[PDB]
Amino acid sequence: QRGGCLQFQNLMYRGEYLAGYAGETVNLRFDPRDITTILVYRQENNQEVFLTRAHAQGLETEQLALDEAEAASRRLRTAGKTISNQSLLQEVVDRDALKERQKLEQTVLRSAAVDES
Amino acid sequence: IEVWDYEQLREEYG
Amino acid sequence: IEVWDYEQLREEYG
Amino acid sequence: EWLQAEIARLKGKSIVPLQQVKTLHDWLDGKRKARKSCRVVGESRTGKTVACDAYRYRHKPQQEAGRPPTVPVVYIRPHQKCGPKDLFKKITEYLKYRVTKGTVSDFRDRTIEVLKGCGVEMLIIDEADRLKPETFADVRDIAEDLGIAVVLVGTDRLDAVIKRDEQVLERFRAHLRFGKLSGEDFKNTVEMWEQMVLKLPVSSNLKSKEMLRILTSATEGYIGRLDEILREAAIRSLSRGLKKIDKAVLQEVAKEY
Amino acid sequence: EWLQAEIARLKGKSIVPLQQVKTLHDWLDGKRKARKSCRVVGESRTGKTVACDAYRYRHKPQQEAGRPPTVPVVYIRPHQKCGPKDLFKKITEYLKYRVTKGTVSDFRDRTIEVLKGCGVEMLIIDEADRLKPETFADVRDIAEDLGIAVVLVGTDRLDAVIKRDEQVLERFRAHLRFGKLSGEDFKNTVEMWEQMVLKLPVSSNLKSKEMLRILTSATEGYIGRLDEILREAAIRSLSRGLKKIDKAVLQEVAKEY
DNA sequence: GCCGCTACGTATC
Ligand SMILES: Nc1ncnc2c1ncn2[C@@H]1O[C@H](COP(=O)(O)OP(=O)(O)OP(=O)(O)O)[C@@H](O)[C@H]1O
Ligand SMILES: Nc1ncnc2c1ncn2[C@@H]1O[C@H](COP(=O)(O)OP(=O)(O)OP(=O)(O)O)[C@@H](O)[C@H]1O
Ligand SMILES: [Mg+2]
Repeated sequence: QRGGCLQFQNLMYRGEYLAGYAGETVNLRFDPRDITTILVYRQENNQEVFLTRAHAQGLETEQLALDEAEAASRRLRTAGKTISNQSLLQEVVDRDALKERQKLEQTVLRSAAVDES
Repeated sequence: IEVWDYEQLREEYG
Repeated sequence: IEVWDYEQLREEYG
Repeated sequence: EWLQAEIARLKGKSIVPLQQVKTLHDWLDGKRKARKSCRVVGESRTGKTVACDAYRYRHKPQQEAGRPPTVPVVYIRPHQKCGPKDLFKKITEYLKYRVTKGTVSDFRDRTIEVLKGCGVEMLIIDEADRLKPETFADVRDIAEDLGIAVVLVGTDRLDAVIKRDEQVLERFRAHLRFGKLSGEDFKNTVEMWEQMVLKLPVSSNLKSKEMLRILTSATEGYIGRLDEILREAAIRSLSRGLKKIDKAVLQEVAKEY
Repeated sequence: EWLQAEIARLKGKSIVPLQQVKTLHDWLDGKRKARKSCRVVGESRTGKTVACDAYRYRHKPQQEAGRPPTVPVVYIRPHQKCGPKDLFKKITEYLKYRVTKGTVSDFRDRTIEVLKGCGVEMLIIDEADRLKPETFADVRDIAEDLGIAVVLVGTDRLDAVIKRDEQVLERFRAHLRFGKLSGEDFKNTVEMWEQMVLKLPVSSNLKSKEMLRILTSATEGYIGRLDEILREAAIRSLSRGLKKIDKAVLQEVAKEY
């Protein structure tokens, strides 16, 4: 979009050269464990070329997994509130802080992934 | 069609 | 910028 | 100052001839001529009190030289936990008599005298559910004994209160219900505010589909929200200097609801 | 003693300009001109009271001649299970009149007289949910009878009480909401506590990432915890003799939660 | 009239 912007999963992203390519099409490579950052590739000479590391504006200090942004978006849709990077983070941090078996499972699974680091 | 000021109705009253 | 002491606002208030 | 004159005007109030007011007056004339007691009910922003003030301010008191006034219609509004004395106190004051200290039966006797003296045909009690349960004995008595049509105005809680006394329920059985605007009727009414109430220097075209979606979701069909949303949007947009209401400025006011 | 002078500064209180306080004062100026009732909602440590007090300290009583004070904005706070006489009594005292023995109708008639003449435009009721359910009849009555905007301030529980009556829920719909600090807004606010409220001998640099992690987990974005954590840390720091806050001393204070 | 985000239908482990 004009203003060097990309929309994904309600999240809005800004990139270091991306305003040069408003109106163009880009292939976005992302990690479901951390969607705060998106790698942007574009077609040129019928090959992908790397462009830039776009970042969710105002979340550069913050980490969202895809299933959290998705659960926050579902809750946000049904809560009737507006779409924005923080608004989605706000709909995460209360459900984070406040349990449900999937979140309890995810905590033990996380503790194993921590021991992998 | 006629519309009334609520204060004119008060001023016109008994 | 000015930052107000809360007890001062009470002392100055009418 | 042309702006400040419109801000002083728009924060005011008006009465508009609408179908749900014309309907009430045709009905209340029927009850007044026939002397039949009844109730008017419906959700809290339908404008029942404005529809009853438009009735009280028609049918003006008649004056005859040195007689007490002939008063066809009385509208009173009780305070909370209204007792028998408070009802009688207010009816006496409304007919322009000062109430002197006495026992409940002195207030009862004087009230019956002034109702019969001023030739009252109809008594309208707003917010009827502020009445204490025993006072309805005195309201039934006024209606049994004098040729007076008592009209109770309230909302759906009034029925929850009337249904706790068989004597009131079987007397106040005839009723008219105030309803919400929809379809063509909400559409047509928005044009009446634009051209008869708001008085903005250029047409805001509030009845257009892109604007009716905004106004429908804001108002739910309540006439008491429609007047409130459209006065607040007019006050606000004039303080920014526009000659209209437009999509974004109306969505600013509606986002407060 | 230079240390004693500064310890007496930290245990005190102050009002800092912030975006939420500034938003509310713009919004309440819109409501005070429009004469439109509304309510302010939000979580219990967001600073709704300090934001309303800063609005009571604007719009000061204009004294003249031997007339009663002209008070544009009245702010009261009710006692628990507040009745109809308790509300009038506080309104009458805040306007600087003495209340004497009488009955309910007298407090009411007298309240309306002091609200007239003396120039009230807005009434702000804090902790609105201390009101007994019937008193809302008197709150609505004033708002409708006199050109006075009434503002109800409170927590989410207030709305749970309000939804228990349509008549009230519709006069007071418009609602501004107070939220929690996050992202850049929490970080920027931490610098204001350092450079305008604390003013420590040398700078603690609380905007640094490790101090922000400690503060974020401690405060959860509540301005009523940021004001509390940093005074507790700065008092400890100074009374132990430190020229600033540091990682371990702030973790000692935050571990109390 | 054109375009990122939701929602429903179908298939398989
Ligand atoms: N016919 C009308 N013409 C103009 N304005 C109207 C009309 N009806 C209602 N309004 C406006 O909408 C508001 C409706 O409030 P109103 O008191 O009439 O409703 P209500 O049914 O009496 O409320 P409640 O039942 O809770 O007492 C009024 O304040 C007025 O500004
Ligand atoms: N602008 C400000 N400057 C300084 N301190 C502030 C400011 N705003 C809020 N505070 C602090 O926030 C703390 C919370 O108290 P406050 O009453 O403001 O919260 P509250 O939301 O009103 O509480 P409650 O909801 O229970 O009434 C207080 O210690 C107050 O000093
Ligand atoms: Mg009414």
